Amino acid sequence: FLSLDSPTYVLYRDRAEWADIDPVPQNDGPSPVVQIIYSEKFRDVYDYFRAVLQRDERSERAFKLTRDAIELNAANYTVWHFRRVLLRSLQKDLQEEMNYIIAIIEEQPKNYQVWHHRRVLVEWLKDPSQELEFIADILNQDAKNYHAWQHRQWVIQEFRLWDNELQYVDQLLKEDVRNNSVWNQRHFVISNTTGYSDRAVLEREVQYTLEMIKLVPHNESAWNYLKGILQDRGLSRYPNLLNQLLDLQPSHSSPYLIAFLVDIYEDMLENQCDNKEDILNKALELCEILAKEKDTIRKEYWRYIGRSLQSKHSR
Amino acid sequence: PLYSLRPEHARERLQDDSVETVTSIEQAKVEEKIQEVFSSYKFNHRLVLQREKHFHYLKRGLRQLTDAYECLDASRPWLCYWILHSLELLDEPIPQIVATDVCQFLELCQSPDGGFGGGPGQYPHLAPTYAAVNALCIIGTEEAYNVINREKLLQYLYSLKQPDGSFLMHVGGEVDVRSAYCAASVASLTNIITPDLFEGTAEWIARCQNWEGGIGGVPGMEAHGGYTFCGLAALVILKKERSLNLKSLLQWVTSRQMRFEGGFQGRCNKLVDGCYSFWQAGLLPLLHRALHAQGDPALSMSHWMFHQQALQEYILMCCQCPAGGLLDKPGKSRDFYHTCYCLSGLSIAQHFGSGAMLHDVVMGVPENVLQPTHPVYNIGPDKVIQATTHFLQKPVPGFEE
Ligand SMILES: C/C(=C\COP(=O)(O)OP(=O)(O)O)CC/C=C(\C)CNC(=O)CCCC[C@@H]1SC[C@@H]2NC(=O)N[C@@H]21
Ligand SMILES: [Zn+2]
Repeated sequence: FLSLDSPTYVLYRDRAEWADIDPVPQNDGPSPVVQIIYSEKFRDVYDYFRAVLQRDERSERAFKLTRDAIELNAANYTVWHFRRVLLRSLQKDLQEEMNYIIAIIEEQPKNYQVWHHRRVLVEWLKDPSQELEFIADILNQDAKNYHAWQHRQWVIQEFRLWDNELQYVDQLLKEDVRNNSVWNQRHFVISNTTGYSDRAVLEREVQYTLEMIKLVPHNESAWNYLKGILQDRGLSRYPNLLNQLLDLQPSHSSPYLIAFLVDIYEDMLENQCDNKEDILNKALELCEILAKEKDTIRKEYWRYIGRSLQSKHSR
Repeated sequence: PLYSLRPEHARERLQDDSVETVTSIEQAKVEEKIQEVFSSYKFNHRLVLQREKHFHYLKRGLRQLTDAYECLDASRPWLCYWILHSLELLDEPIPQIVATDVCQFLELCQSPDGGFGGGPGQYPHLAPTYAAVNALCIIGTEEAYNVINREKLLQYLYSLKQPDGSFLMHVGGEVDVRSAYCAASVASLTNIITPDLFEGTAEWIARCQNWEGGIGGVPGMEAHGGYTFCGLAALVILKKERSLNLKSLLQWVTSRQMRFEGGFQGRCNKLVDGCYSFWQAGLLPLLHRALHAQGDPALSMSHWMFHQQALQEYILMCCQCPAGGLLDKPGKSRDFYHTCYCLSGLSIAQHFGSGAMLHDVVMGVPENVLQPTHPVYNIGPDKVIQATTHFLQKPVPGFEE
């Protein structure tokens, strides 16, 4: 009802409906540190929030009061907790509360307390109907918002809502193939549905990632995805892969390719292949090319990788 | 010269492969801006941590803040920790009267249920609990150690603990790896760890490591510096680092250092930011210690496995605000969090030590050296020792008997 931006906003201390109740000031003690010189609207709302809290008053007026207190500091988890208790005691309508939180999140989408609130609402309502399209609109403003992906994954796991996620994932990859949050989602989805062992799946996946690497050679996410889905199989059970990557080299080089080649060679050496000495030299050559020339930022990483390879692939 | 100013360093600019997405448009916006900053040093010929300016910023902030800060009204022990720690790295001694005021303040933030809240009378929460205990350790006095109610602290931790090994961030709260780190940090410093307190936790943190090698905030999520710092450091405390796949974790962090900017990003294909000078690069010492404990023969004996020089160059040239305090990146406004973590970042990038090696790298004038920070707790190593000592004089509650 009475808005903080209304021209006719009146401080709580000046409101006749709160005459019966004493404000409770914050005790910061006698020489405070990190002392915030609160504006007057703020101190006034929070003086009354404290008073309402202290006596645990479960009033409709305390409920409207919490709205204000949140508008002034959406990060006050004490206020949010109290609001949830009131939501219950006053037996409030959660559909409007859902609309409240929708607007709030839209306004401050990078805030833990507010996603968590929404989530608690969804557990109470056991009703995910609004969740994915909601989440999709936030992601539409910030495609990498971490809270939004977390919440997405949580809905999907709890209400088993797997059936369209790979569709959404494919679309976002089309929008920004560099969106790591979306490759993480692809992986999240696939490992929970089919898994990666079905050969047909793994092949579609590897082919896709390679189409994507060719289209955009310096996109690390694709390369990270490639390594992720394969490395654990063992890279060397896929003999064509070595050659298919060597083919790219001339036309589509990138430190990622060079690094992958090393990962293959390392798998080869673990697996007692032929030309041990020759493979080991190709690897150490590449490490040196990385450390000295094509990825000098990681010069310390690459020198430790070369020294590991020498250390254990020897005599 | 400096690494960033050498002419081959230009070959480290983004290659978009002629294919523009939002991800590359944004990265190029930043790189172009960082190139300006680099060129600005190279017009007249000279790298300086404006200590004196940072100190004024901090000294004032520690006492009083405008209503610009109404939104940190629930994070005030964070402000104590960030500012105290920053002063500590700058080798600034903290007056008896400031120290005492913080003790008394943090005492009013302490819940009767145990733990600490964002301010006086707020409910307890793992994050300010973590910050307050760290602030109290940095102070290091007996007054400060005694502010902490250890028995209620444990009860408070018990109340957050979940069947599957995770912790709630607060009662009625959320879980992610942060709670695990906060709990471990706090529990270990105060000597309140029991047999069953962190049971399941290591396995929980481990399920947060994902296909990228890094750790996400909860199982299934994208790998991120902050959560990855928290997970690994939490395992290191518990001594169960080996639950994780360290070789992949290594490949992931090292990759987070930006070839052009010099600093680190929080997750793959996102932007450089100074705070990750601590959250990402602080993983390197933790991993060095872990791989050393497993017998690794190939570990360097002078350097962490990142470009120490380049990181210091990033912090010094791009993340100092001329008025004092430090930044995420240029164009951004100072704050105490970034002041804290850039500096913690800088100290890590200056000070290598392993077993009995010690090797420093101080970019710019030598008055740039910070004091060392402990990479698990991110307070000073002296302070860690003193505090773990003091609280070892006490039994884990109970017992005793
Ligand atoms: C969700 C997330 C990052 C999201 O980043 P983003 O999308 O804005 O940026 P980026 O592109 O990921 O770099 C996790 C980061 C985690 C850490 C840095 C680990 N953090 C801690 O241990 C606590 C640091 C406290 C930050 C302040 S405390 C007051 C305020 N409240 C809060 O919850 N966070 C902030
Ligand atoms: Zn930052």
